[PDB]
Amino acid sequence: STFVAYLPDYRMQEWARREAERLVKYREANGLPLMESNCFDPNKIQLPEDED
Amino acid sequence: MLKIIIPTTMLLPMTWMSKHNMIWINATVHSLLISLISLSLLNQLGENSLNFSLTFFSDSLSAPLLVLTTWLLPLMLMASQSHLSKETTTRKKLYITMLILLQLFLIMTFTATELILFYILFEATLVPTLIIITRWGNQTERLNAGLYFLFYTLAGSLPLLVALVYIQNTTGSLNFLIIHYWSHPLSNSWSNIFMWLACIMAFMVKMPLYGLHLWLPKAHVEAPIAGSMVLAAVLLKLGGYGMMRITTILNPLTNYMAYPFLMLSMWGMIMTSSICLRQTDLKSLIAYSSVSHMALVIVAIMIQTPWSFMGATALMIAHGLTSSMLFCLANTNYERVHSRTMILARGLQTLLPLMATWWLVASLTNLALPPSINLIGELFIITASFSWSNITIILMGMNMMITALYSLYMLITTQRGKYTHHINNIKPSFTRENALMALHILPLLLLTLNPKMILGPLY
Amino acid sequence: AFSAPAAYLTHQQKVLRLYKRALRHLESWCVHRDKYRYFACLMRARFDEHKNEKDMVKATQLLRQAEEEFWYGQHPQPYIFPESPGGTSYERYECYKVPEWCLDDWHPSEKAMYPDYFAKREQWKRLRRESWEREVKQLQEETPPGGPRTEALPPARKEGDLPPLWWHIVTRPRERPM
Amino acid sequence: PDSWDKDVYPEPPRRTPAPAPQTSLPNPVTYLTKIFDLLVDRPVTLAREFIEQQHAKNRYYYYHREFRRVPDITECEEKDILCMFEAEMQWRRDYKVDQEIVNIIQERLKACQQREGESYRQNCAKELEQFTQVSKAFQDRYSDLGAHYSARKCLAKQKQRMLAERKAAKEAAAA
Amino acid sequence: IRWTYARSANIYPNFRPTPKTSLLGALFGIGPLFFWYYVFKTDRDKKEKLIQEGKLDQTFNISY
Amino acid sequence: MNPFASLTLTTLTILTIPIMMSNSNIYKTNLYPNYVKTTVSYAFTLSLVPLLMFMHTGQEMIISNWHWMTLQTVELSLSFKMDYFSVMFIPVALFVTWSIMEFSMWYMHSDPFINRFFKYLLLFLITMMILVTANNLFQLFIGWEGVGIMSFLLIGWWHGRTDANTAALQAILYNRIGDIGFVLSMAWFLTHSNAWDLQQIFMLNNECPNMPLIGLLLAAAGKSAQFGLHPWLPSAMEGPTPVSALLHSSTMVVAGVFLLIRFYPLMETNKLVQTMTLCLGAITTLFTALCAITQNDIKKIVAFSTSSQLGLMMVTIGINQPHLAFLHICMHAFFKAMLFMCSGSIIHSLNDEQDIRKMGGLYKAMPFTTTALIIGSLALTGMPYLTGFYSKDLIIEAVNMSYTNAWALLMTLIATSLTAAYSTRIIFFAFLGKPRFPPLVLINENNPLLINSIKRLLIGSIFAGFIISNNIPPMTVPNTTMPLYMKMTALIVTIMGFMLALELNNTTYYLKFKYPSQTYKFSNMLGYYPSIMHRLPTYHNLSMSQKSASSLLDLIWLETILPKTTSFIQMKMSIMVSNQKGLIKLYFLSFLITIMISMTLFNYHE
Amino acid sequence: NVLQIVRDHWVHILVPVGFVFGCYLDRRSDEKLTAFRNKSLLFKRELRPNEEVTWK
Ligand SMILES: CCCCCCCCCCCCCCCCC[C@@H](O)O[C@H](CO[C@H](O)CCCCCCCCCCCCCCC)COP(=O)(O)OCC[N+](C)(C)C
Ligand SMILES: CCCCCCCCCCCCCCCCC[C@@H](O)O[C@H](CO[C@H](O)CCCCCCCCCCCCCCC)COP(=O)(O)OCC[N+](C)(C)C
Ligand SMILES: CCCCCCCC/C=C/CCCCCCCC(=O)OC[C@H](COP(=O)(O)OCCN)OC(=O)CCCCCCC/C=C/CCCCCCCC
Ligand SMILES: CCCCCCCC/C=C\CCCCCCCC(=O)O[C@H](COC(=O)CCCCCCC/C=C/CCCCCCCC)COP(=O)(O)OCCN
Repeated sequence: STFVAYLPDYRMQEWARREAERLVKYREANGLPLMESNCFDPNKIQLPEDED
Repeated sequence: MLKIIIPTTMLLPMTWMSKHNMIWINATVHSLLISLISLSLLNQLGENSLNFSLTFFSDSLSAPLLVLTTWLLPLMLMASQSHLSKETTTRKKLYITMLILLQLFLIMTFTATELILFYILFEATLVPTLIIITRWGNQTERLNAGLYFLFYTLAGSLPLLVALVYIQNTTGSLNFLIIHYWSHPLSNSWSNIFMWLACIMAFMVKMPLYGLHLWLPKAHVEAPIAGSMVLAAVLLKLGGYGMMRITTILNPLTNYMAYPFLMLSMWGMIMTSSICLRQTDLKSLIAYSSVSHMALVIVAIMIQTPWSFMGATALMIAHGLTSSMLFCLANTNYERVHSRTMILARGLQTLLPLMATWWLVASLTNLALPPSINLIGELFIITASFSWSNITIILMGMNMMITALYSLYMLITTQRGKYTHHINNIKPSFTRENALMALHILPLLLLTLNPKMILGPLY
Repeated sequence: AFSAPAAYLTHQQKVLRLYKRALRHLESWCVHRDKYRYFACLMRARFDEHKNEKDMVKATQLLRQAEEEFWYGQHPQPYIFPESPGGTSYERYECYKVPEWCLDDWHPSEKAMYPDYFAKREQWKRLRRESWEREVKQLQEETPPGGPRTEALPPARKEGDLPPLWWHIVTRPRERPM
Repeated sequence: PDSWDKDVYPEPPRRTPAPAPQTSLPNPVTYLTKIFDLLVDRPVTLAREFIEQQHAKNRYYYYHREFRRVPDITECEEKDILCMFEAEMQWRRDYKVDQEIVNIIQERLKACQQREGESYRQNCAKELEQFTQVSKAFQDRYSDLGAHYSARKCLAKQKQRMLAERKAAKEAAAA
Repeated sequence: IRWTYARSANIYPNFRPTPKTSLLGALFGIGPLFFWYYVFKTDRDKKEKLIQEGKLDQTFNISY
Repeated sequence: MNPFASLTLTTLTILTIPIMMSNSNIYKTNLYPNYVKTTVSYAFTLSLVPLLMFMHTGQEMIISNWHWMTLQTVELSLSFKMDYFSVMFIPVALFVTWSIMEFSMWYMHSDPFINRFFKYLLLFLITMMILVTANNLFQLFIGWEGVGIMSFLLIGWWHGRTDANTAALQAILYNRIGDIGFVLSMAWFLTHSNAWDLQQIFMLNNECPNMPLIGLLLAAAGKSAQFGLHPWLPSAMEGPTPVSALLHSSTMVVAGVFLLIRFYPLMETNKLVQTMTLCLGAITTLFTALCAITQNDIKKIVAFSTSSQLGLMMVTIGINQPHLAFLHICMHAFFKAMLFMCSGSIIHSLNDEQDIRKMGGLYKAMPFTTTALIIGSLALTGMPYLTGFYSKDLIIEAVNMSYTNAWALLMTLIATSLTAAYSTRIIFFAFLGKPRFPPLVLINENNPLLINSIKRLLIGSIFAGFIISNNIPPMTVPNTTMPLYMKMTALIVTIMGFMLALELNNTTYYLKFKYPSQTYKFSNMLGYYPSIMHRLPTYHNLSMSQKSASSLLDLIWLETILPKTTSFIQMKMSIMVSNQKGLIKLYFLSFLITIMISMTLFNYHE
Repeated sequence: NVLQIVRDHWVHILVPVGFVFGCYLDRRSDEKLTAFRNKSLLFKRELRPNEEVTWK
């Protein structure tokens, strides 16, 4: 139980919290949206050209 | 994964070359040591599974299951050595050998990289279990139970074999990583419908799904105590683990192929819980309870959400601990009075107080008292099901009530009232039995402090 | 509780039991002592009115319609003595009653305390062991060939005999065992 | 204190009034506060002073891990397993960071609702709007993926949404 | 022993397929399954075609 | 750091120390009950300080000290809400528990497991504190189920008695039905508001729909024993009297009401659930009051009084007066615990007799018990300038002057009269008249434990209403303008109840006898609700559970379809295949048939 | 003294020895999968002035 209680943070939750802190600071320091509804860059996507 | 596996194999000649009066001591010590070493698989990377080699890998889904297996072996040894005292040295070594081979097959099955190896080990677990049931089973009915356990399982698993070799012919691989990264949708055709059924029915019969569950009361009731312990704690979870792995190649068909299995599992949840209310046998009651719990797990896996997968993992682990504890508790009384009937011995709290405390705690975790991990799993599954459809709460709500009812019914019938006047051979509890109960219970309570460990990959 | 029951109740026993039940339910209705005493005397009189009836049929019909009246007019919540089968203390001390055979499983360190009690218990056990066979033989002697007919047991009849089947009647736990 | 960034976890200037006694009666709260101070807060402070004296003697640090930016799943060709692997690991790390962003915003919302007392419905509107924007974005990116989610399924969801939006804008331009 | 045997093991040897047994079995066995299938399928079809309409109030529903 | 948080947490922390010492040497001695009592009294005196801080500056706080687990976008933390409700309910509950533990040290003196009994009481107190201070729904559920299980264990204290086991399982069953709604609320709040904490739930629900509120209402109805799920509270009088005095009269029973008070910001935005809550409360108060006036067991009468007061708390929640409802919970604790302790002293003096028909003139034989029970009866009936008066008279005033269901208002008034009548019945029957108990008089109330505990709750029942009412900020816009008749409505109704009950009780001295009215039989047998609802559904469920699920499906048809059919078919085919007579003539003849078939239905096909 | 107690307790080395041998075989198995060591786009690094491999 002691060994399991002191297992190192390999699941990277502290890292993720610090990363989110950096991102939030930078994004509302610049007036940018906190999150974008697009996960991937729309300039790297090539949709089929015609839809009808 | 080799570090865990070789010592387990070593256990085999260590018990075959031990003195006649030291087999239990040696096996228990080194089983516990193996369990400690295994404890180190709980460190998980996060984004991906730990791939030790081409053949073996461990997951956050996998790590909890392996630790439970390795921990269950010494408990089975403690529970067995009482009723096996009259046995010859060679037959005791054979029994321990069966248990060790079962542990070895189980560890490999959970960590195999590809499906064909998983299938072979998942099927190899049948032989030691069958031998244990039919050779060391107390009753005449054990032979029938063995046949039911074998045939129900093979009738599901052979179509799975055909489906797997077909899938490797069409895809080129059965390695789970390649299977995941190169996943493509399953069209809606009769061929794909039957491929889905052949991929699902083996794990359904392992769970067991309601209506294909008749083998379980027979096999779990007619088995010796260690056989029952491993059948309820670990062997039921093969179906859940296999289903969680296999449902990655089945999308988007699961969206509507899951309807009949969801209906069966919810209504049969209600059905098996109600059955537990009118049961004259005490092992029969614990078996049907296991069925009811696994119905919940089937629902969670079929609806395919992150919360449902987390709840399913937690419920599998918690059920494995609680069900083993309940079987051991029933076996102590059976050892006293040599009958399984529940109303034979009554008012046992007056004669055995600490065992009554163990009974109360096991009954409280069976009805999922907060903040135990039984309730964590059940609550997560119930929330996911609510999102799936708000009407599931009625069935879920009803099940919670019936479970409390039969759990406390069992507790009240066996522990309360007045003692049967005629039975006068109820001796004090042995240190072995109390330690067995504590070694079941302490780990469950400890798990509440760190819930994420048993949560799974989705976490 | 202590007496062997009979195959049936006589008309007289039924009448006495109805008398007692009617009196108790009337006391439940008539809370105060004087008013209950008045109506209980009126009850006794109404009961004595048919005391010397010789026609069994009409006596039976009187008993039957009296039972119907009692059922319609009974108290829905009659007084019960606290340790009686409906009382609030009925089986309260059953959790404290431990059978005496448990004392043989005690650890020797537990019996080291209380040496005199356990010496006297060994005496009692010797007595039972040396009486058992005479008890069995006597019961076989005094019993008809077609098995016993009632639940009645005979007393001891010889010099140092004990009444057969006495151990679990004599060694009851207690009614306030702790 | 200065341990955490007050820009990510902000709070208002914390206006508190001055005591204005109106009676000759002694205030038992302030006397109890002096008693508590000199029985509890001073021994605890001394213990912490000693602990931090022992801490300063042996000072060591750890470093936040930094991860490069590798190509995402859009620029991986269909059966290239190594590009797919690295893209999927990157997408998973980004998913974790987005969960933590939503967590930070939810913490702000909760702290505001507690702090503003009876005036939370008007005084926490900006926190509520911020949460709404973040929640909408997070929902578009990851909702309905299901268990067994992946970067490819997130990309397919985005592409379906982009097609619908493009077609809607095109038929709005004909209006 | 007679009670427990009659309640468990003697039941199947004394079973006959009868109009009553068959009708009761069909009813209590498959009736509820189809009832619940109809209920859940109807509810989920309503909800899905409601989502297709852009009409469900799904704001804040990130966890599922 | 601010003291407020440290003291509020230490108050709950020190209560766990006698539980930690349960395995220690102290437990095996006769000093353990006094030790637990002293611990609880120290906890009470410590919780008095944060109450002073709040009453001075209105200080409130939430403490999220430990992070338990996080599921993607949801964070679960051990968090404590230390608002007005927590800091006001903690000292009241600790005070009542202190009095009842001092009482137990006398009442339960000859119990051989008094240490376990004290441990059990403490376990209940800890779980109730958890329930009350919880800031998210998971912690509140922990406290919920914890008090449920402690109730189960304490009702079935004398576990050799079958009726105790029945009553314990009944409490569990009714509670489970209520739990269903609790779990429904939890699931809705997580899939819609994405949180379980109170803060986020309040922000994201400005217009709360019906489903989560109806779940919360089902939970409250189960926990507070309202008309659908009421019968378990009177049957919980199977437990020892201290259990009844603390768990079933003044503390655990108010949890459902407290749950609805914790969520009042959401309920004030929904008039349907308010109507439902008000109607449920109105029927419950009237019905319980009606059942109480014909009961002969003293504990049953006080339990039905408790059910009636809980119904009143629910009606005042229904008229959108959450703060007023909370005040009654605090006020009612004092005098209802005192009433139970008085009944217990009577029962112990009269050789464990509980039927009032065998209690005679105790007004002189038990003077202090009589004084205390009279003062408690006057507080229960809303006598002016008493603890009962601030809480109940304001509630009747607010129910009179709001846009409310008319039937609910009428039922509330009739119940207010019923309260006076049952109180009158207990006093007239138990304390006035001539003795009706057996002749060996063992009456003796000269024990300092009993006197001190009852005197403590007596001072409470006299002054707490005034002090508490004057020491809290006003959360309610007071009703200043109402007609005089309306103002005197509670008083007029109470005096009517007094007079009519006393008249119908005085008429029992007369030497005249009549058979009971059908309304009497309805009142005494509890509306026949336990006679029917405890036999019909239970019979049908257990019968279908054996006949249909177990036998018809598992043992017969599921056997018939899959395994028995397989066995039968393979057995038939084996008999057909293997029963050959061994004559080569027959075998060879078949070979000819086979040869002809192959060269025609196989050889003509290429 | 130790002869016969070795002869009756030598079985207590089998499982620890198997554990050591399994650790060894796991290391040997790792030694077969070094095709991308210091070659991934995410972790590729410049070797220190004296180190030979980024992991063993
Ligand atoms: C009978 C007498 C009773 C009275 C006496 C009672 C005495 C007190 C009992 C109560 C003790 C309460 C302790 C509360 C927990 C405190 C410590 C807790 O927080 O540790 C948890 C951790 O608990 C462990 O994780 C438990 C792990 C599970 C133990 C398993 C045992 C080995 C396996 C056995 C077989 C298992 C089979 C099933 C496997 C699935 C969580 O730690 P965490 O908040 O993070 O720590 C933050 C700082 N860290 C991370 C640096 C430490
Ligand atoms: C006791 C416990 C046992 C275990 C439970 C096993 C459950 C297995 C049930 C399988 C679930 C559904 C199977 C297939 C899904 C739909 C079935 C069919 O009825 O749906 C319609 C199919 O239409 C008709 O119904 C054709 C099927 C009817 C013939 C099947 C006989 C069913 C009778 C029930 C026998 C019981 C089977 C289980 C034996 C124990 C849909 O219309 P359609 O869009 O056109 O077809 C879709 C397929 N396409 C796309 C390729 C065209
Ligand atoms: C909403 C989901 C659930 C709704 C309820 C569905 C039906 C529930 C049926 C329960 C079946 C359980 C069967 C096995 C129970 C065990 C046997 C048993 O308990 O025996 C009965 C036992 C003994 O009887 P006593 O009178 O107490 O004995 C005293 C003298 N000896 O008493 C009981 O516990 C029976 C309890 C059954 C309750 C059923 C009635 C409840 C109906 C509730 C409907 C109203 C809901 C409330 C609405 C509130 C407003 C929103
Ligand atoms: C203990 C009781 C368990 C019983 C389990 C029984 C059900 C198992 C699931 C179905 C079993 C057979 C499935 C076949 C294996 C999958 C192989 C596959 O997917 O190939 C299909 C072939 O699909 C089939 O041929 C399957 C047809 C069925 C043949 C055997 C019928 C057996 C009974 C079927 C219904 C029972 C299944 C559900 C019963 C569950 C148990 C009650 C498509 O390949 P192609 O031929 O190339 O077609 C496209 C190119 N033209």
